[PDB]
Amino acid sequence: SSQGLLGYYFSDLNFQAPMVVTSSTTGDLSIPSSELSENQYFQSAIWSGFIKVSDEYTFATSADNHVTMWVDDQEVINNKIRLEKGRLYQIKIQYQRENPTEKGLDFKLYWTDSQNKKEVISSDNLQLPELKQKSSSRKKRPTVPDRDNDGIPDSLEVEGYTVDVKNKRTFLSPWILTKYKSSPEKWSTASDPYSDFEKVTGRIDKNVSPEARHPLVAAYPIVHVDMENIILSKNEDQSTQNTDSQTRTISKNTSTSRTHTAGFSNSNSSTVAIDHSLSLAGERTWAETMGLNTADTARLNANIRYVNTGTAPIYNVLPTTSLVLGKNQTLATIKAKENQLSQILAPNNYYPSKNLAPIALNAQDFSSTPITMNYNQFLELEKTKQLRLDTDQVYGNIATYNFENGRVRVDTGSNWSEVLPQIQETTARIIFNGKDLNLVERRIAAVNPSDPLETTKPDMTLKEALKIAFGFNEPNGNLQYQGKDITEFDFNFDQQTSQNIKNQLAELNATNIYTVLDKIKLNAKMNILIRDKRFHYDRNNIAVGADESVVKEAHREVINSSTEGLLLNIDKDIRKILSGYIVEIEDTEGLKEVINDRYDMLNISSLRQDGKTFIDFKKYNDKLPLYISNPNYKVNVYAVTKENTIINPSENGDTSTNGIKKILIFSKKGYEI
Ligand SMILES: [Ca+2]
Ligand SMILES: [Ca+2]
Repeated sequence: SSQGLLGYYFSDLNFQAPMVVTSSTTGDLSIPSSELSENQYFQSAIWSGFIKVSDEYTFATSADNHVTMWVDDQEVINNKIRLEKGRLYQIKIQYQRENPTEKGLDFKLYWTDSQNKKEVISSDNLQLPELKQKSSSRKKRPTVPDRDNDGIPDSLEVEGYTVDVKNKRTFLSPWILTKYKSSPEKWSTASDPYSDFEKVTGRIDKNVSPEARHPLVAAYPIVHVDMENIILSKNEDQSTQNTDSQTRTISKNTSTSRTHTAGFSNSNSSTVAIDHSLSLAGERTWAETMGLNTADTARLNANIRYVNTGTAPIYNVLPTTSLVLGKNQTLATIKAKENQLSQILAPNNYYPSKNLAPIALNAQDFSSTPITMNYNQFLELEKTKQLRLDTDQVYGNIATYNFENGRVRVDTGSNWSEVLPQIQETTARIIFNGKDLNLVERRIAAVNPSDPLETTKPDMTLKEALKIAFGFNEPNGNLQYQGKDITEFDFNFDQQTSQNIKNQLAELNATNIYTVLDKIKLNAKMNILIRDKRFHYDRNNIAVGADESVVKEAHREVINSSTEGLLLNIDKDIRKILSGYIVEIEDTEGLKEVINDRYDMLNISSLRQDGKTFIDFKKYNDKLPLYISNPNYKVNVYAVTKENTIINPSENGDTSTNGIKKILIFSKKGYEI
């Protein structure tokens, strides 16, 4: 159904002005007018492909007077020819007719066998041309200019084309739907493993991201590891003979973010934050809790998933990951067995899938290496409550389209490691956080003025890149991402990119980038980082806070209040930058009673299934509503942002909230509750 002969239909008599490129599954090579105005008249056509059958055959068409046909460079129409089973023969057909009186083309290709049965050639017999960068049994190729052999004529790639689905196939036509342009000299304009033609005609792995079906958007995996929770325990040692002692482990939830530190690194990394909120009774040190003496060792287990935030899937190799304490203390290497993956790792997805159990670093597996820390490393983890996961870019084999059989299959001859460098060298990179404040990278084909091949690509503007790579749209004068104007996001660039864009702005006599996005041209190797302006970002470009005015405004909508808590509607992005809340009762003279007065007791908010947030005053008040002794006392509630969050007791041991920088978000007298 994606298989057959490939046809080019031209409005002129001499194969210069292709109006339609499309394939036919059978010898019926017609395009009726209903699938198509002054240029619906076709004066020439070329069809290309292969035939596979053992007999003497006679070829004929419905217009033999206007046709030349070759079977492997032997002219068969301008004859019984012998064809053998199990063999592939090249087919080329040319058709020319001056001043046709009907629109479209009625054209059929027949053959007659030695029992004199004549019929339109069936689908089982016809195959597409080998539109690849190398020949396979099937070579590549009255020549349509097609310098890169992807199947799209030079002129269309340069001038602009559209693809439309008509019944059961794709018509590729000149632009007068999405307007495509691509390099006529790059089989894959994004330097990825899928051709410009494969992409736009759907002859491609169904798991490739929708946006990466544009020839100007790169299709490649981007993988990091998400750690969901951790369990720490004292290692057994040769000196301790008895193993029957009580459970003394520390179990914590963890939050992991993919990071970016703009920059030039194509490295994968994620940073893990270990929850500091109360989980065990007492206020013990981690050593005290687990009974670690100064000569003991501890180990760590965790649950993880791999995340693919890129645009193409992985099939047979997961990348290797280092788990790192502090700057460079590697605690573990995490690997998966090659060629034994339980599933695909698709774009915008996880491995294992979220409907399945995550992976335990030490699986309930005789050979799993313990993830051990010495005593000083353990104390460092307790202090920092951070780990890092550095993942390589080793992604294995690629599922490619095969023109012989019209199937996509993992090709042991094709490997992501042969493609990534060229993608990185020839594209502009944009990292955007508009999807839930998580950093998502895309790469867009962009000219490199210094590399002659890369100058054969279309100009990529900043506006178009944002539209095609991230789905920005323009409904009514103004570029937007899911309702949010582009002006709600900032632009940051690496040093070279910044100078380039500065010089462009100067050349345009433009002082504001947001009003000339359609005029700013991207170049290969640019790095652009675009972040939601509402937020404060750490050195990893993780959102960790927001200005007080933003935070206050975000808590203005109170549904209900009582001595039990607050019920509010709070934007999802704002919730992401808080560690918790502090509740206080303020008496008439201005003295304050802090109710949950501990750095590990701020986790009092929860998101209900109706999407509203409840801030629970009872949780750390011994399960009791607030006692307000005089109705003129105030109940004050403060938000604590991540960047302001205390994760350890103070140097002198104080576990209270004294001196924590907090933002007042609710204040009402007792009689107002
Ligand atoms: Ca081409
Ligand atoms: Ca091309």
